[PDB]
Amino acid sequence: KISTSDPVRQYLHEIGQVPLLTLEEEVELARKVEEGMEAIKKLSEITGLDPDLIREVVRAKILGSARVRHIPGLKETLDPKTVEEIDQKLKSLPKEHKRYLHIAREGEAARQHLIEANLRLVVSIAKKYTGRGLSFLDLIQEGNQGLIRAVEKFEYKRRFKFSTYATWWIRQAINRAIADQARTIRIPVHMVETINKLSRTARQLQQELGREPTYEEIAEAMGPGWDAKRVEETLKIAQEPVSLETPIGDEKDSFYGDFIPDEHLPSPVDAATQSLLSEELEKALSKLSEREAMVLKLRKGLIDGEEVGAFFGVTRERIRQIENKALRKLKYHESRTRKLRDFLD
Amino acid sequence: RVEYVKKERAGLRLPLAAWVEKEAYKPGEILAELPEPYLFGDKIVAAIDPEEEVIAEAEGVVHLHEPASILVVKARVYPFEDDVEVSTGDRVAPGDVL
Repeated sequence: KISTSDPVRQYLHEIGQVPLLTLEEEVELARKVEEGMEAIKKLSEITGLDPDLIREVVRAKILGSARVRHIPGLKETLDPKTVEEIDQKLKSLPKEHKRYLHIAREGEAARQHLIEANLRLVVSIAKKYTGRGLSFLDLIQEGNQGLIRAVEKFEYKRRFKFSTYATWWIRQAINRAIADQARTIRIPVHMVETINKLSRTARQLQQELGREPTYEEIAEAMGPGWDAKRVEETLKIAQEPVSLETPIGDEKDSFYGDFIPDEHLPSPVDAATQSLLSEELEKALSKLSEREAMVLKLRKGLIDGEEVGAFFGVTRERIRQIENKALRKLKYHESRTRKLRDFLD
Repeated sequence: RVEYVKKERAGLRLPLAAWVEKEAYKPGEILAELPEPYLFGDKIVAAIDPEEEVIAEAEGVVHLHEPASILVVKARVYPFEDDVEVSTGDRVAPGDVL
């Protein structure tokens, strides 16, 4: 049944079940999130297993079995042997060392709740960056992409509350998500902004004159390096692509598409030209002394159309030499039997 | 299971304030921490500290409630070794086969 009412209901419940204390429990899980990294960075100082490993095997022990490492990502890690053997090394750790793992686990665990809690905070912000080009659930989604991003960066030792710290990140997320996924054609953030101002000035312009500004007025208003050439160029890209499929003329069955011709293809009077050209050019190409003819047949003709790096090993002089004489001798036997005169092309 | 504390008395609890009152984390006066009934393991003075903090200088601070979480679970204390199948649970205190 109709999405979002569920995805909102899905966490209104859980959140509604565990709204973590503004300070206490946010601090709790907070503290229990840093000693995670501490721990792991130290485990690595003992296991040799890269931080990634220690960090990846503690998650698979708490959140999801072999199943999680098999589908989301292929089998670089053996469902059994790999993980199990990695954790097998964490138990072999002395009391002092096995100490951190027991922490690393509960910590990641702490990272879970904290994030689940503030999932209501996401949708709150999300409730405003609504109209752009990103679905509401999508908006929420890339919105969480900044929240969990906060979890790594926070510093409980610096007394400033969490909720507000996530705010920045979150909003940062949604914003990049707006500059990236909102259109069919990708434009840089630089031009993105360059487009708002260019559209923001048109506003104060509609305000007075009455004439929807010429690319001269809008150009002045904006500033420095803005030439009438630019604005006409900067707005064409502004407009959103038009549907290849759209009711054309007397909107009925007639689909806009048939209206656009094709080109890559040689419309018959072009294929018919190859067969004459190609067969005739090759013909005259046989009454020439192999050499130059071939190196120039293969040079312009074969690889990519530098008289110097032309012929095999003979110098430039014998290049031009037989060139202008052969080529031209070629031109005056063809002109006779008028085969290539009528410019096929 | 009970979460945080405040002030009235601190007995049979965790290692939290164990540092706030040096006596038991520097020396061994926690057994003398009682103020008067001696001349005539956890326990603290009548009431001296208020919250969850670190006291080199009251830096890491946080004044707050005390939750009474009811987690329906079975809490074992001195589990022992039964090796028919894989050694389940735990040992008294040493090895942690869990």
